[PDB]
Amino acid sequence: NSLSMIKVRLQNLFDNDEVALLKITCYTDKLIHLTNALAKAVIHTIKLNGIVFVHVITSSDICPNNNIVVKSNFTTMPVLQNGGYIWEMMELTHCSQPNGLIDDNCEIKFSKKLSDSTMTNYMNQLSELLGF
Amino acid sequence: KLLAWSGVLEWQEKPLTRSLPCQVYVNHGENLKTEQWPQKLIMQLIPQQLLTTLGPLFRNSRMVQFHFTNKDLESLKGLYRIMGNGFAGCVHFPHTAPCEVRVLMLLYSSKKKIFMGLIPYDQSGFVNGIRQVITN
Repeated sequence: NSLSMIKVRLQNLFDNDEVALLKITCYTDKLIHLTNALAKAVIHTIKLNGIVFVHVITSSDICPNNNIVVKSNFTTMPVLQNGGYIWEMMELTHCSQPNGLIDDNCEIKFSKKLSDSTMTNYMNQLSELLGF
Repeated sequence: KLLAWSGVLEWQEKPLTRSLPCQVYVNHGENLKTEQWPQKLIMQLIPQQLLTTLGPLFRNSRMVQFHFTNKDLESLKGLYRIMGNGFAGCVHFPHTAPCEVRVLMLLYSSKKKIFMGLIPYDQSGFVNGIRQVITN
């Protein structure tokens, strides 16, 4: 029943002036599993107007379920164009106290890095479909 | 919103082939020409993590909305789930002759519960983009 909140401070890999903060709340149950995932991960995002997908790519053994996130807030400075962004994790911070009202303004998707075989499968399959 | 097209979206799971009827809407103001489109579109789900570095090309896109006619909710709940886990739909337009629109990408927001279609203005650029991400 107890809620935690993690702050991930991010900077754009191609422009360190462009910065973001990701606030994630979870049940303290999984707080440790979550931090481990993030510790061993890259963060990418796709902005489509008011829709913000946050891709947490993990090397960690266990890849969390998306539902372990209760709320998630993504804020950037400045505002960014629609598109894709590769972020660097600058700082992780636990401030479990989730007293602050949180806008659920993004949706996090956890995943693993893709093997060369799976990647080859897609190459084969997309070549067939799109005809390249 | 304004209905622009209706037809079928053939989802090939490549684990077989689920076929789901759907409509494409554009905004009140918008105008799109769908008469040359086929009645059936073919889609394969890919991890949308792969789309990140196609960001600039995607941004130069027409955005449309897909609405599923819920004929088989069973099929749709599979789509909601996989796409919700972080899979986007690569949607091929079957043509034996050259037309304008050949591909769009379908993204699903679990929060907002909407399917967005992105139609690249640069169709050739995009397909070549896809290739260059997946090729090695």
